[PDB]
Amino acid sequence: KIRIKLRGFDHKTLDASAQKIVEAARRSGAQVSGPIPLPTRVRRFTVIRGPFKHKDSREHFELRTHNRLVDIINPNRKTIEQLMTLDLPTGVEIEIKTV
Amino acid sequence: GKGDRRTRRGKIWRGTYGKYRPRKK
Amino acid sequence: ARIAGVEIPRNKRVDVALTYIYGIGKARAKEALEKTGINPATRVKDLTEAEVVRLREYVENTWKLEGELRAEVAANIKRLMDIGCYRGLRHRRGLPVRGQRTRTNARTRKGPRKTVAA
Amino acid sequence: ARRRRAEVRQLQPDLVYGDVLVTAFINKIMRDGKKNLAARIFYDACKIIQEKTGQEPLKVFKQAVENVKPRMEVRSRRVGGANYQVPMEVSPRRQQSLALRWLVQAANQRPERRAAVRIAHELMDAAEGKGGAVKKKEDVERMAEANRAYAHYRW
Amino acid sequence: SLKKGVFVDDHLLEKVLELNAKGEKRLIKTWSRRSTIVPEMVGHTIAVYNGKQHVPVYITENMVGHKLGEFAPTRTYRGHG
Amino acid sequence: EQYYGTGRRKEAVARVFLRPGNGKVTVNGQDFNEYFQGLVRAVAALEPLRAVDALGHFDAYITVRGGGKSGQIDAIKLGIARALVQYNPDYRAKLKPLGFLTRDARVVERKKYGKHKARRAPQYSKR
Amino acid sequence: ARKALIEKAKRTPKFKVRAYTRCVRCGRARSVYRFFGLCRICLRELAHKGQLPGVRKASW
RNA sequence: CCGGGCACUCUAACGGGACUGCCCGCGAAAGCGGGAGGAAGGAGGGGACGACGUCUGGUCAGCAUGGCCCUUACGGCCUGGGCGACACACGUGCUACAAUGCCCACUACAAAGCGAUGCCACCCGGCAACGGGGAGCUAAUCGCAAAAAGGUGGGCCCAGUUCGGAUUGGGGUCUGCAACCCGACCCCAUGAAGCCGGAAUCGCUAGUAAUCGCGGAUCAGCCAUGCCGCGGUGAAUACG
Ligand SMILES: [Mg+2]
Ligand SMILES: [Mg+2]
Ligand SMILES: [Mg+2]
Ligand SMILES: [Mg+2]
Ligand SMILES: [Mg+2]
Ligand SMILES: [Mg+2]
Ligand SMILES: [Mg+2]
Ligand SMILES: [Mg+2]
Ligand SMILES: [Mg+2]
Ligand SMILES: [Mg+2]
Ligand SMILES: [Mg+2]
Ligand SMILES: [Mg+2]
Ligand SMILES: [Mg+2]
Ligand SMILES: [Mg+2]
Ligand SMILES: [Mg+2]
Ligand SMILES: [Mg+2]
Ligand SMILES: [Mg+2]
Ligand SMILES: [Mg+2]
Ligand SMILES: [Mg+2]
Ligand SMILES: [Mg+2]
Ligand SMILES: [Mg+2]
Ligand SMILES: [Mg+2]
Ligand SMILES: [Mg+2]
Ligand SMILES: [Zn+2]
Repeated sequence: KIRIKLRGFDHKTLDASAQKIVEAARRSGAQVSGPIPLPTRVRRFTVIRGPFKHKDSREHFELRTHNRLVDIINPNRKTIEQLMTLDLPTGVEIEIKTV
Repeated sequence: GKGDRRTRRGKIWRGTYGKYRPRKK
Repeated sequence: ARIAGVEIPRNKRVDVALTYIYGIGKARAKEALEKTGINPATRVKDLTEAEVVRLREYVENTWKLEGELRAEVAANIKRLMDIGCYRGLRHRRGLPVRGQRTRTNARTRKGPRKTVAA
Repeated sequence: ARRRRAEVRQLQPDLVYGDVLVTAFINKIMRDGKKNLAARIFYDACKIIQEKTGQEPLKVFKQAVENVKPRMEVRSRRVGGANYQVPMEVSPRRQQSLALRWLVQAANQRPERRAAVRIAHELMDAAEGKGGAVKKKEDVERMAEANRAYAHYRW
Repeated sequence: SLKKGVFVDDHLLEKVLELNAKGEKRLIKTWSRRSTIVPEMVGHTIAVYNGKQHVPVYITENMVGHKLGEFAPTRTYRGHG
Repeated sequence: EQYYGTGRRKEAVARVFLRPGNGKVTVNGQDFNEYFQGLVRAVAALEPLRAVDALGHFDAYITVRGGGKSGQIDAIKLGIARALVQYNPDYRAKLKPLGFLTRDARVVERKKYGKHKARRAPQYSKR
Repeated sequence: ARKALIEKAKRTPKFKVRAYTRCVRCGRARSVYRFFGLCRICLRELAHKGQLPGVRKASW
């Protein structure tokens, strides 16, 4: 019943992150249903490419919020302590709730 | 057509709602 | 037959022919049709000389129409002019009264273009 | 078409009469991309070739098409001296399209208020020969008649 | 428009309400063209400002709902040639 | 107990279920000719049926979503195309020459900065 | 923009309608992305050096 | 909707997959044609990507920056105005001139993005804009949301018109310290020019051009018909 919301701007790190938590749960305790990608929410910035006036010829960029979900059913207190101090993320974000 | 705000099509075009384009669903 | 002023509409429809009266149309029309409980889909060609006076008496009396109406709008503007107000100047000079832009086409209120040299 | 021989757009056959020359006709009735409206017109026309005439409307169509197919035309060509007007035969592909075009254009010119009634008569008249769309077909062949002098400058 | 509203700047609204019960009425320059006019403004002479200078305007009963900057125009014209 | 195929044209995706029956067709909980009523090209959605000679041999339960009605129709077409190639896949023999076995890779081309509709370019000036 | 101008932007009070966003790199008033607080030239500039997180030039 | 499963659709990461690698023909090879493959070919379709350089190209008003120049002002604050001026002239556009069309009613099928200083279902008030109330959502989980053309049904009957809605009159809604100059929107009235446009001239080769709606950035609000994008339906035609 305890669920983790994963977000990050790079999926090369975001994937390799949720994948550690999978075995920081599976190996260390009760069942956790496999990583599900939530669709990616895209902020996009399209912009005039030069300083002055050339309205045609824009460059555009985007910023990717990728979402990845993993659910946990049954608590073990070796899971939790692994899920407390054993943290090895960087530019990833993590969230947990009991609902 | 798309310019008469007194019609469905007009309203839709301008993106508004009213007596001629009630908000209902 | 004739409604306020002279203004005889005919054939067509009743709800439609009513627009041809000045001060009236669409809404004000389908209004007076169920307010006299008259069928709008019917043609002004045929209808009871009763529901004709039903229909005339209502309209002519409900709201003000072509004669006294135009006379009022005339007087509104006269008032707006000569009071000296800015709405009134753009009536005086025949230029567009509500915002817009006169560097280019005001043509509806400006007349046809009258060209000159460069 | 500088490099290519520019291959031909190949059309999916009709649903009802099961025919290419129809869909190809249908397209030409289509204003602003509405295929629905187009066949719902053309079809409503064949309805009119029915209660009115005792023929079999597709069969008329193939005929009115053949009646409106221009046999020779006049294309411009640039030579030493002036730019000319030279008679040559129309390609099979071309008469096809030319015929298809004229039918619709003439059709839409007839005064009848509904659309399908215009294609009705025009397809009728064209088949029966008196069509305004056939007038055009002729008027072209005549042009290539009158210019038979320049007939030796063809490619 | 406004309605729960009818905004008038209070700079002058003082000197107006004041020139009613003082007993005296005379010439008042303001910058507030955003405000509305009347009822106690009537009979009073107010100088509005067009961006250039203060313009005298006589005030009467049919000037009612109108902003003050209506009777003091912002531009100069007199045609072209 | 039943036969299935997948097809999609242009953002519309089709789930096709085939069990033999009278020839009834259902489309997203609807009779075919109610949902597609009033659309001319509707009947070409199931082409390979008559092209395989199976007439009233199969019924159809079909779910479909995305795109639009008339490109959904070429989507369903690929369902019946890959379903009828499931039951006795000798039906590839004449299906593919009819073309019924390919996906239309043709989709809306995007838009380009400086253009207008993605090819259509703004009017030229010179003066 | 000028200095007194790049300042007055930040002095936000008096009638909150007047606060206008401005580039925190330039001073540039025009075309300032809410998100970055950058103007359009700087967003292109920083994004190119990588100094905009998870911001990469798109294509499709 | 519940149980249940995720099988499918999908969501999103990782691969696979076509390389003229196979057959016949040509050919000295490279390559070209042609066939069978296959979801796909002959660089599959579309991006992103722009050689040495040219235009003493553009930009000292994004920024940086040498030089020159002002210092109770060429700096600095404000109130109000102007950038919105109108005899005219040009570019880019939007809406049309109608019956493959207009209107009203019912009925369907998208994609991409946005939103808990916001998006606001739903109930009431109001013709309506909108206003009261007020639940859910840090959001594949609630909301923007109705997609529209299409479909069906009925109406208009060729008329400067149920076409077209420019101008103007009165009445209001909202934002905002404030809408005279200069806001957008709703309603009643008003209904102009316009019956496919002189010489001339633009775009587009396919899921393109037409045509139909939808989202976002900026943003209080908006003069957006603009711009960057999304999908729906979907032609014509290339002899040369
Ligand atoms: Mg109308
Ligand atoms: Mg102006
Ligand atoms: Mg997809
Ligand atoms: Mg441009
Ligand atoms: Mg498109
Ligand atoms: Mg240019
Ligand atoms: Mg602002
Ligand atoms: Mg700004
Ligand atoms: Mg092959
Ligand atoms: Mg090659
Ligand atoms: Mg390259
Ligand atoms: Mg500088
Ligand atoms: Mg200064
Ligand atoms: Mg100032
Ligand atoms: Mg300007
Ligand atoms: Mg425009
Ligand atoms: Mg006229
Ligand atoms: Mg103003
Ligand atoms: Mg006409
Ligand atoms: Mg023109
Ligand atoms: Mg090309
Ligand atoms: Mg906005
Ligand atoms: Mg828009
Ligand atoms: Zn900047």
